[PDB]
Parts: sequence; structure tokens; C-alpha cells
Amino acid sequence: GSDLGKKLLKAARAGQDDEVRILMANGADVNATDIWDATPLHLAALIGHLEIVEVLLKNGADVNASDITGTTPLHLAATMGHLEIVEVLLKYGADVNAYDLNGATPLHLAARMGHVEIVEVLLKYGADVNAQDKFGKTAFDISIDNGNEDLAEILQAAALE
Amino acid sequence: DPKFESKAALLAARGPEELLCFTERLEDLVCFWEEAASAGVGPGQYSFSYQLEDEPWKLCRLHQAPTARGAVRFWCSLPTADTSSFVPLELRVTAASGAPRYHRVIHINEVVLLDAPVGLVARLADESGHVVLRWLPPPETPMTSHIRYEVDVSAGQGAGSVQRVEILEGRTECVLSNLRGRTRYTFAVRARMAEPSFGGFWSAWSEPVSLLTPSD
Repeated sequence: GSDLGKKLLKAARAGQDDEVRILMANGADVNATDIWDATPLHLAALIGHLEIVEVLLKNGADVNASDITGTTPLHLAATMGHLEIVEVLLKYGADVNAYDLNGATPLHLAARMGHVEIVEVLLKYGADVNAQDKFGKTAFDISIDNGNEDLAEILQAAALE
Repeated sequence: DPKFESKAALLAARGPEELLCFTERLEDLVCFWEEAASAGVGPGQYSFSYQLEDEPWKLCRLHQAPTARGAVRFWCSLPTADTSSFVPLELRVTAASGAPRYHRVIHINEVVLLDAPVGLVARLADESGHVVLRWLPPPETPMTSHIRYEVDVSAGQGAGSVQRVEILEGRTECVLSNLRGRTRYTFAVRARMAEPSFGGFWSAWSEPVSLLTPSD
């Protein structure tokens, strides 16, 4: 792809907030992809740099971009425990029930990592409590498997509604 | 070899669901995770790939070993001595089917788990009633001038740990005061990188030494 796109992928991954803005002001492709079809938004959501996430989304980054594993930025933010980024992605229209090649939604991954607040934010945005991954596990099942009584209580109450 | 299993288990306790990477002497790197055993899963069923700077993506052979708690531990060992420290290293673990397992970005030597200091010796100071502690840095470990230490002082009976002393960066000795006479004290020392960008984790305690203080 573009030479600036390669630089933007490296700068986003490196957490260089200033360089990301400089590269974009110079016309860098906000939707450039690496060999895994990951975008700068993927890498920014992964390392938890909110300011990079913001300037990418404000300048047209694909909030629902999937890499070849079926992973979206919301998957990575939920997995890594970046609460505000999960909120920012969701308000910019990220698919709350997107599933990867494991059939795992952000609710599954947030539950597996024990992020109660992220689960709550996902639930408020319409996460499917009953969604099963390709192994038949729901987010609630995962909470039981990890002995997370807080998540189990929240997920159980959400299912009754 | 046994030390790695202790260190790996120590990190796994703080993050059971994570891909955990650490270095012991800043020249090698081990990344591992733990998961429940399954009838068909083995090292071949996962692909560990990594990209450093502008190098091509590379594959790392995965090893499988059991744990005391019955989880299966998968790990990869990458050389890092010639790599500049704190440069980004992107890591991916992918199932054979292409499904995601892990995706991380780490910085070289951002989680250092040193070996314990060695050669600890206690000595009655020339100033009566004081004890001087001296030790060697963790063996075969670079940047010894950037390692800080902590000294533990323990009594015999129920008193146990009576003192903890912080040793400034690069120092391999300290003088201990406020020790009770006619008392058998036990000393140990641990190490950590002082930056603290190297992680901020303490090593295991050194082999202990003991000493009987003089009267008065």
C-alpha cells in the first residue's frame, strides 16, 4: 500500500500519538492494513491509546474493520480492558455483537478477562447476552468457568430482562 | 530450568488469561500462556508469529509442558540481546483454523524477572553493634549499575521480619543499625531493575545468611 500507510501502522502500534497526528495531517491512509488486515484503529485500540483512537475515528477510520481472524477494534479494546475506548468505539457505531472466527463477541472476551465495567457498557449498547461462541459458551458460562460471581450475577440479571 | 517454572507460575497467578512475556537477563525472551488440556490440542494446533520493527513476520516454535495445577503451558523463546530495548514487538497467537487466540504489543525487556542476588555475606561492623551486608548482583546479568535491591532482616522467634531496607540503584552493600544485642538475625536480599520501565518486579530472595550479634 501507501508508504505513509505503513508509517501510520507503525506509529499507531508504537503509541506515538504526536507522530500519528503528523502522519495523518500529511495525508496518510487512515484505513491502511498490515499483512493480517489489521488497521491503525486495531493497533490503537489494542495498546489503549485513546487519543490515537479519537483522531482515527474523527477522520474516517472504519470502526467495524475486521482482520483476517475476524477481530474488530472493539474485540481488542474489550479484551485488553480499555473501558473508555470501548465506549468511544461503541458511540462511533462499532458492532456490539460482532463475532470473530471463534464466534466470540466483545461480551465474551470482556467476560473472560473479568472486566465488569466493560461488560456493563457492552450490555447497555445491546450486547446479546445469549450469544454462544462456536464452543457453545455464553458470556455467563465463561464467568462460571472463571468463578467470577460478580459477572455471573450481572449476566444472569441481564438475561431475565 | 526449574527457576523458569517458578517464575512462569508467579506471573500466571497475576494474569491467568493472558499471554505473558518476560526476560531474565535481557538477552532472551519467553512468552507463554496456560489453558485447559484438550483431547486434540498440541503445540502444532497453535501458530506463534511475531514482528519486530521492519523485520518480516516470523514464526516461533511452540513448546508444551504441564503445570502443577493441571493446565497446559505453551511457550516460545525468542533471542533479544541484539535487539534494542523497549522497541515495539508485535505478537500474534493464531489457532490452526485461523481463529484468534492472542494479539499483543510488547516492548523488549518491559517485564524483567531477575535471578536472586548471590554471595550474601554478613559481617560484624568495626563499629560495634552494627552489621554490614554485602552481596553480588544476579549472575550473568547486564546493567548491574541500574539494579536496585531490598534487604530483609529477620529475628528468630515470632518476631520474624523486623526490618526492610531499600538499597539505592547500583549499590551492593548496606550497613544495618538498630539491631538488638545477643540476637541471631537472618538476612536476605532481592533485586529489581530501577528504571522502573523494565517492569518493577522483585526477584526471589537470595539464599539467606545468619549471624549472632555481640552483647550490649
